[PDB]
Amino acid sequence: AKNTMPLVIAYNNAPEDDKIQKLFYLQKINYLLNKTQLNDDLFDWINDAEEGGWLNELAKFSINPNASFFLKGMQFAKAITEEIKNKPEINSSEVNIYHLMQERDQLLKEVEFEKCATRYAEINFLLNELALNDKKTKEIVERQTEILRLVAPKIKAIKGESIDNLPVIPSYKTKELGNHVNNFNFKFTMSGWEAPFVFRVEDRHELGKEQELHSYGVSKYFIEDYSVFMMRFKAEDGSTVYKPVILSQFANQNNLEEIAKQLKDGSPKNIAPRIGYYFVQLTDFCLKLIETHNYHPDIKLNNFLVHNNRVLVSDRKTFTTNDNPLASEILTSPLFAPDEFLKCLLFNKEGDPVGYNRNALWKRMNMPQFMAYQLGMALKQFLILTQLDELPDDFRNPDHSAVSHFKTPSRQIINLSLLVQELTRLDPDKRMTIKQFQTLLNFKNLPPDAFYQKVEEVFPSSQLGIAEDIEALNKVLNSDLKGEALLKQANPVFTKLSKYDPKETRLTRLAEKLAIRCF
Amino acid sequence: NAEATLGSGNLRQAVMLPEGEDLNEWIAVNTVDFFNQINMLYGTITEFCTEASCPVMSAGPRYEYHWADGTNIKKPIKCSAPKYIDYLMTWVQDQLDDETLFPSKIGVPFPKNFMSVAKTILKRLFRVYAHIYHQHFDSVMQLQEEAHLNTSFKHFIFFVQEFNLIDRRELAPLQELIEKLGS
Ligand SMILES: [Zn+2]
Repeated sequence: AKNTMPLVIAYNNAPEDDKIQKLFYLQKINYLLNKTQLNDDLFDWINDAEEGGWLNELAKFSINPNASFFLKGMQFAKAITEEIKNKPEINSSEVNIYHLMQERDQLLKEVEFEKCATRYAEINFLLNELALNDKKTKEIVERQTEILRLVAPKIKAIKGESIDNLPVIPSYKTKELGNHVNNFNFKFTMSGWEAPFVFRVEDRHELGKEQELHSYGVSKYFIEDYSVFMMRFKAEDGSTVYKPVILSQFANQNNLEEIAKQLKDGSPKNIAPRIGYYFVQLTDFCLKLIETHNYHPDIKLNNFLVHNNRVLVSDRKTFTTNDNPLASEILTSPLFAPDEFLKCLLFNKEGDPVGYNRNALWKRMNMPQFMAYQLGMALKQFLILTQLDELPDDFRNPDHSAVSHFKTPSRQIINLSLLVQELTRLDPDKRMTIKQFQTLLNFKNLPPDAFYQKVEEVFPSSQLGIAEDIEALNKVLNSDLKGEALLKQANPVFTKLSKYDPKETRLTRLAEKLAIRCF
Repeated sequence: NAEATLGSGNLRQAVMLPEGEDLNEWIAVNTVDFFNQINMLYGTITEFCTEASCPVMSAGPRYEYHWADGTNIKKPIKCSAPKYIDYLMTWVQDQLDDETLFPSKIGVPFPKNFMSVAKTILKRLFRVYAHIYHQHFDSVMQLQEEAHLNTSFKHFIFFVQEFNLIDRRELAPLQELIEKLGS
């Protein structure tokens, strides 16, 4: 849209003496370019290295235009405290770096210089104090600066690709075919560095959501990016489109789906402990994402990279800030989608989505309950793949639990399979939340009856509407009359459970604990 | 902050002996759990733990560890941390994969010496935590996994404390951190 003009005017009008004001307007412009879709002429402008150019003015402050969101912010912070004459009350171990980044960006997003100049310099001073005195922050800045220095010729070469030799990336939803090959995404090693690096081309026209996410703690689950810049590409149209090109390390253990398959051949006692180790990361990522008022509508195993045994996300294009979107406003995978989303689609022979129905015009998803369902289906896919070579055709059937594909199921598999059924109920308001799931993961070693009781304390069954049929099920089991004498008394309760429109798993499963005693 | 933890259920309750449960079974299932956790956590930093960085397996300059061989008769071995820890991981997994010691079937009882075998496992599991904290916490921070590491150690040391399975003198390399979490 090319809106940076009045900020360029204010920068030029700013006195040469006031270099905090100069840097404020450079960081304000940079924050807006990340939100703006490029046209051809704005591409030349952000790539102008001559005097008067945007690149040349950033070199005067030693700010690298191709740096990650984090390193570019700390480079702004270093330039700003060079100009500070009013030293704040410094206390390093009483400061959240993510909170300072969020407060800085809110200023750059919509605040004038006259109303925030002091706090803006103060915030950047604190950021720079961690860069110098905090071992963790200093090492991050040192590693990214050094890699950025080594890949500098590759960035120049990529940017210098011929206007008639740009790659053309066809789009496709399947991940079963592989990653498309272009000139930019070949692995490579560098001077003395051991891990191979790779560039990727994200399928978007701006990085507005990406900019906001990197100031939140949820970004710990992002593949560390070392360089970000926008690049010219060619579509099937033959017109010049613009996509971000990002540098990072190559993830050395593929994704979570392949991790689950590898366990099929290993020791069985390791399955449930390792599912715990991986899903403690997925659960923490989900809650931390939800805290930013952002949501992930395409949660599935092969969408999470594994690297040095760490679960990480790199495909963030599907994230939304809308906690109640229409089905047409989010992108997801049908095989793992909740039923309230599948009811907004029209299907063909054999059942492929082809469009939306009239439900899509008004029906809205609850994203936290949406994510809870998909996290449950991810757990069901992980469990089943340690036993089968491919997913069974009844995979979406909730009456077929993950444990029903185990020949020798342990108590932990029994307990995890129960959590799958708790997260994937039809009614979104009756699904176990991700928070309750987090609380229960630590009790997976309990005996199944004891673990069942733990779920009842976390998520009381009176909140499913089934409180009447529950007490009517324990009326007969608490009585000490067993044998065929109980079945006659336990018959009228077996009737009410056979009329339920979808089987409620808590009742179905406790009626089994009644039929065991009658027989 | 670097003493952070993750959300979870009450870990002190999570390690309590459930009612009517056999203590050996309770020790067995949680030992298998903790081994996999520390085995996964060590895999995150394995490229930073090398022959050059850790010539002597240790928990800092004062806590040098030697390896007591279970098959050969020889004075305990002074070796590197990468050699020691991958010695240890295959050894523990061999124990858990032995139906004689960790019976998974119903009709197979625990051996008379199961407790001693499990407490030797739990002692050596502790030494991988102590080596990671003392010598590789900078690599832990660079991968932003302080909270997961601390939470796993918290779960592990609460279970040890609950049933008193490691001697206090062996917990010495992390005494300051232990009393920090349990308060
Ligand atoms: Zn080491």
